[PDB]
Amino acid sequence: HMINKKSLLQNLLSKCKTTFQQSFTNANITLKDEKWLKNVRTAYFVCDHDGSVELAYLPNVLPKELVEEFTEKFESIQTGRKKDTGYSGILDNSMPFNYVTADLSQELGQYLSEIVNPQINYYISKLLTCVSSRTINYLVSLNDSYYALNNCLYPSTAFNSLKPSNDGHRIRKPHKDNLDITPSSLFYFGNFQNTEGYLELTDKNCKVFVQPGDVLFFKGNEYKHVVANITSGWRIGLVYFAHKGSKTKPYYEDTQKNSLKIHKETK
DNA sequence: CATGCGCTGAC
DNA sequence: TGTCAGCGCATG
Ligand SMILES: O=C(O)CCC(=O)C(=O)O
Ligand SMILES: [Mn+2]
Repeated sequence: HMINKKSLLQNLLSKCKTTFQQSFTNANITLKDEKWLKNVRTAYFVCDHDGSVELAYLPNVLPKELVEEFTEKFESIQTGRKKDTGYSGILDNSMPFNYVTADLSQELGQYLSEIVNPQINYYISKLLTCVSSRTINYLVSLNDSYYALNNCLYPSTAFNSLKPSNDGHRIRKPHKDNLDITPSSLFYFGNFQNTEGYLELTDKNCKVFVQPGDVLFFKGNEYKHVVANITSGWRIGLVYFAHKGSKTKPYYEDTQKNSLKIHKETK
């Protein structure tokens, strides 16, 4: 009727250590209803009474060369972009169907889908096979086309470019991601200080200090969250997520406006 | 740079 | 016969 924290953490760390081939020191774990650590600089897990992981933070899982390489390219592409966000894969937003994102054909989407996602997906696989099996079991039940389009288990990738003193960015405003049917997987890039650009869970009073190469697995639909400002550097991050629509709404294999016309005549 | 089409939880 | 801001995406 109640899981003991000591044993569960021993198991999660054991599986993580063998899969990621690195030891996570000073790891901690807390039930979702309990008091959460105010500051997380090390491996961290939260869960419900049943023991399913609703949050997992693994520091520095990505290899240095990989993080550095993707950072230089991201910043290069983003310089030639206006908006501070981008999306690859599919989106159902504001439509009763899943559509291919506009960025996919652009330089950013091409980079994410063809180069980045295939490599990151392996680390997403490492991650889910450790902390949450139900998530990966669910993701593979989706349409074959999504996996092909985004070259990932997640149908959708969000690209967030946060420069200093930008308070207008959607990640700077406390929110839940309410269309999420599963916990998202987050990866960080760029360069910023470890006292800044942290992810704060507002209602849990918990600050996760995230750094390039770190991974964060958590439910955005349940736990309200916000990202702190940076005074220097450049904070770039990738969010792999799945909207409810991906399972429910139909898919016309085209962009938003085109998929809409097709939707009408489909009747 | 404001408006139209369109969805949806949070209130 | 509830309102509305907001991981889209244009058009002028
Ligand atoms: O950047 C982060 O750490 C969180 C971003 C996020 O929650 C989002 O993109 O909706
Ligand atoms: Mn979010």
